[PDB]
Amino acid sequence: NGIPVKLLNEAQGHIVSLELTTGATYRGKLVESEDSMNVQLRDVIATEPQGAVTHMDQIFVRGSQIKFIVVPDLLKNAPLFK
Amino acid sequence: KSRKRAKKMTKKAKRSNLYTPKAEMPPEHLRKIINTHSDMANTDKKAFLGALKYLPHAILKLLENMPHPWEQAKEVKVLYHTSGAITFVNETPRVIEPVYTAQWSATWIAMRREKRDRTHFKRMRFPPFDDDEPPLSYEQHIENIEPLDPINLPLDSQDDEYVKDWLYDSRPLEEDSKKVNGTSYKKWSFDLPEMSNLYRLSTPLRDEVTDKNYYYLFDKKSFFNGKALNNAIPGGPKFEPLYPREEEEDYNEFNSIDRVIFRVPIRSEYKVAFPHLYNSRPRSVRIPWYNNPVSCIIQNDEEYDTPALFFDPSLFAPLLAEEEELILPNTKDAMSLYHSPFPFNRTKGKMVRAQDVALAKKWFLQHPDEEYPVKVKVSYQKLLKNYVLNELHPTLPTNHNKTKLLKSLKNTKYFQQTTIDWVEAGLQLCRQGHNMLNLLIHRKGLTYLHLDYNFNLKPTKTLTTKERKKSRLGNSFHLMRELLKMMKLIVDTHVQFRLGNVDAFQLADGIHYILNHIGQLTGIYRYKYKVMHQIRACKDLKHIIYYKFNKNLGKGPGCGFWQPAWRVWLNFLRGTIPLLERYIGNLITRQFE
Amino acid sequence: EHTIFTQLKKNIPKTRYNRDYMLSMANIPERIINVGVIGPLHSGKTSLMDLLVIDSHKRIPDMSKNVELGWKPLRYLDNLKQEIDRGLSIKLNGSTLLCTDLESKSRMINFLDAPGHVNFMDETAVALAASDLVLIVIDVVEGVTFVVEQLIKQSIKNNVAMCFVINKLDRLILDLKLPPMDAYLKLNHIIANINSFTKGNVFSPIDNNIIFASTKLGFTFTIKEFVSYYYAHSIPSSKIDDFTTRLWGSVYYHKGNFRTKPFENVEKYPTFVEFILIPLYKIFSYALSMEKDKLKNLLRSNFRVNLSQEALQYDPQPFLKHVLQLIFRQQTGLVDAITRCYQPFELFDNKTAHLSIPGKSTPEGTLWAHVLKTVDYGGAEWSLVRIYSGLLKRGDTVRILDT
RNA sequence: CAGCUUUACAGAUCAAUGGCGGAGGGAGGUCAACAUCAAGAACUGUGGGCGCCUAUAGAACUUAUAACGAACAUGGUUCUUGCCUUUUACCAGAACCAUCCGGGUGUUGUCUCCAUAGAAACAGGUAAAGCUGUAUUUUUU
RNA sequence: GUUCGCGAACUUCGUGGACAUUUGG
Ligand SMILES: Nc1nc2c(ncn2[C@@H]2O[C@H](COP(=O)(O)OP(=O)(O)OP(=O)(O)O)[C@@H](O)[C@H]2O)c(=O)[nH]1
Repeated sequence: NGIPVKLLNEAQGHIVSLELTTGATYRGKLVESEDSMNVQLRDVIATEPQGAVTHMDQIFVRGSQIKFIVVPDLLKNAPLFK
Repeated sequence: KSRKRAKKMTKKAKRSNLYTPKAEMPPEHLRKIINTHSDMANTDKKAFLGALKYLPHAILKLLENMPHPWEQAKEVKVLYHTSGAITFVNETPRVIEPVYTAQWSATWIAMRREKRDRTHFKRMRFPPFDDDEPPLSYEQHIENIEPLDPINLPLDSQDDEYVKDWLYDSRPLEEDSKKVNGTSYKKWSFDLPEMSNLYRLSTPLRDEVTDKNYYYLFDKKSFFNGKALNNAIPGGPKFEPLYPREEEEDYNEFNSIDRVIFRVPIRSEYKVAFPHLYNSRPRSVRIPWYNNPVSCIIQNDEEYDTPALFFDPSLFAPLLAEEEELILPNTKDAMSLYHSPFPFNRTKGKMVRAQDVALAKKWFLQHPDEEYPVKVKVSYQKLLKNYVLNELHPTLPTNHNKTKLLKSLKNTKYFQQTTIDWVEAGLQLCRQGHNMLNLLIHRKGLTYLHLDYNFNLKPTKTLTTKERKKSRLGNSFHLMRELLKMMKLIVDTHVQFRLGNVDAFQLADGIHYILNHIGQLTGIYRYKYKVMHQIRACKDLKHIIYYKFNKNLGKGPGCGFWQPAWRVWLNFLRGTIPLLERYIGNLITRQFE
Repeated sequence: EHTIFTQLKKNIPKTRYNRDYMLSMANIPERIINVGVIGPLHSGKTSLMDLLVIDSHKRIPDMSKNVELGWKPLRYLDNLKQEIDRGLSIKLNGSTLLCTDLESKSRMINFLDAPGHVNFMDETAVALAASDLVLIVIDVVEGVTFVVEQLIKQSIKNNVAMCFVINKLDRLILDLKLPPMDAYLKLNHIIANINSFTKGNVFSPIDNNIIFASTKLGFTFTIKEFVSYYYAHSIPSSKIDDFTTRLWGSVYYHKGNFRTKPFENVEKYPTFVEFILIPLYKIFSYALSMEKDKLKNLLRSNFRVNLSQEALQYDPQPFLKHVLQLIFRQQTGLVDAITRCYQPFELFDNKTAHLSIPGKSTPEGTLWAHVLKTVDYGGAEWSLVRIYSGLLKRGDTVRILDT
């Protein structure tokens, strides 16, 4: 199975950042993730590609349309890789 | 390379220069020496005098290398003085412990069979030879008829296939292989089937019921608790009270008759099981265990791995799929082995003295008291007490240099390591012992009294008060004499066995008689009465054996299994040797300080 | 301030996972299962906890040679003289550990090892109060006793998620010497009993709730775990859940790659018996009985785990234990099962209400925490406290109530 | 059926760099002499060898606990039973030292079986051993 | 093993006690 998927799963709880194909960055507590990166997030801000930002509650995103996910730097340490 | 060489040199010449290891000489030479000594009949050299100091140790060593019923002749290594004196055994005896147990079990079985068979079992008469005369023997023994069939039961090829080729042998065997370290014989390893076989063989002897719960209130901790509460268990032992029995309750506001309700009887049994609750003021009382219950099945049938006596319930290949059929041919008994007590649950171990390997212990810890006679029960209790006290006060040693090895090394005048028949060695010791006694006597006031060759000292004639005063001598000397006599008796039985007009079964039986009757056959108790404790212990052991032995219709004089008694004797000897040695030293250093 | 902390850290066993990570995780809820390991007297829950501890740590201080070999347990949470001398775990002397799952989602778990013995329900009760999940543990053999039923009843009341641990399979393989079929039947019966004891939830090896264990030897598995280790090799990924489902219950599997028809033809032994229990039995036999080389070969082939040179020269019980540890790995399966069990947090609110009346919480403006039990962990007194809401920092000036 | 390392090699040039060490044995024996002994070894010190191993020595704390030894005998002082009185010699219980009988660990030597190079690899080829591997909504048709 | 007592067919089985020793001549 995919180690990036595993990492994503681990990041559950933590405040992940998240850009899509559209280029609309989010940042929030990662509620749930699946094998396909079907992310849910809480307390989430939402930047438009142009500039403006909008607060929102419980966003769902489908991994297909996700581009890249930033996880907190604590997860670097352990305990997924070995 | 040069540097390395230099280093090596430094390592070498700084401390401990090469003392040459002396060769193993012929027994013929030893015999010749002995003969010469005999011819000589006193010399009173200094070296000779010095060597005499270590006779009780020698005796002890000899005793330790007793040939077991399964062994024809214990061929044994020996140190011996240039004169032909103090000719004592070198090697320590030792054994693969489960193997040893198996052997013992086999012997027991054989004995039982013999009992079943023979009607008029002729017991051995003691003392075996004419004490008035000096019937010793060497040459005769050497060129005697074939040492007749010793005690080993006949094994079938089906069941005990893996052992029968090696089981009954000197060392014992499995001595030259991958299954041991080597001839030094310190670490033993095993495969399964052989181990299983050994276990099976044992069962007759060591059926210790190892449901840890069986020993509820018969664990050493429990016994300790009992001791330090002045409390008992019908089957368990009893002691002096360990603290002063000073009650004086004075029926207070608390603990009155009309305050408390005497509903439970509050027996002794409870007080140790819950030391801190039922007993008030538990000084130095260890916390006992509290374990879970056992579900098990142990059987002797053809079929395996089935519900026998349980209650019945209500209603790509998987990864091993005909690699196997779920039961291999050994796994029937593998499981049993796994379940077992110490020796066998392990397939490797360290070897132990055979004066270790207590085969009694497990019987006299096993809470028997139902349908036995009272004497037996008493004996068991005594045994427990003996054990328990020992457990309570252990002992710690440290760095030391052993005497035999020292003599081998530094001493001239010694020749060393002549492989003698053990019986021959014993005989020599007996002779030498006798000589030593005579020498001692000579050194003291030269007496009217003379030794029997079987050591029973007695006056020749001319009995007076002055004479008595002169020739009271020490208790130590008499103890020594007694010890010598004992050795002779055991040695003499072996001698008898070696010659005709005897049996191997009789040999073991004779040995048993000797050991389990010191009190009858020779009084040490007269001179050292702590030997009486030992004697008592031996008696108890004998008692335990006899009931255990004679469950079947057999009841009479024939029964070997001398092991525990022998062990006890060895222990006693060990306890006593040092004092004896000291005494001897004192005697020799009479003129000087 | 820091020096003291450093010193404290030093006087401690170095954990295999980094404790920093655990700490970080703890800063987030929902990554913290609080687990009460509970059961009857001598279930082997303490032993199980010991296994977990072993898995966690690199090398333990008072882990003797004998214990390492696998003779005596090393009940790592027995602690105080009383308990080691006595045999019984007596007080709630728990442990906290990070644990990866099947699919390695780490999660910092706050295990509390109950006492079994019935006169210490106090500690058990405390554990229940603390712990949002409870690993009930049961002796296979002793079965679901009345005690266990009572526990179950008084874990539904609390309330809590109930993973079960059918511990002591060795006892039915080696002590009872049940045939494999018989063993399976017994297990089924036990499961049924458990279900009966329960009101609402059904428990089974499928749906990750049963955890089959033998702590003496020291293996736990769930069925999913087993599949992961030893049946990904031989099946395509899509049909793994299905396979798992098939595994338990009145189901049979005939020579057909890959069906698996419920029932049936000629030689019986069900899916569970064929793909699990039977395998276990074989392992046991081989471990004890077989020529060692052949066993090794088998383990290279059928499990891809290598009996080392030093391990080969072991005695049986130890050797067997070693084998089983090699097979079923450092117990992730159990953790996974636990995770599956705990809803999570639908229950938690209810539990909190039960503890302290129904109502509504306040996260930021305050913190509150149940001081559960005073203890004597490091000689001196501590209060084992559970923080329900807020975050309680060191030195903080704090309100309290004896209840 | 693909790849990388690791040995046997052919014949290389030949660096090159790695690794191999620039070579020092492996066994055992009722062979010794010497230390050092519950295992621990935390934490510190001070070495080799890289927030960490390996040796050392220093206490801490461990439990010792059941088993340096699945073993158990014997002395002595003191206290207390009890023989009783006296000597041994003991009865039967404590406390603290000692005594044997055995034991491992490494250090070294010495004595009988098993061995056996003085270098090898680069570039790939041959042979074996070890790990990783099918398009219709979430990844690459 | 050695004595004394009691139960069953002097003799033997089932059994309850008691069984140091020398210096002080
Ligand atoms: N045969 C067998 N024995 C086991 C097994 N698990 C544990 N035991 C043994 O049975 C006892 C139970 O283990 P413990 O850890 O003492 O039980 P516990 O969890 O401490 O019980 P509490 O003290 O009441 O909590 C121990 O003596 C174990 O060695 C098993 O799976 N098979």
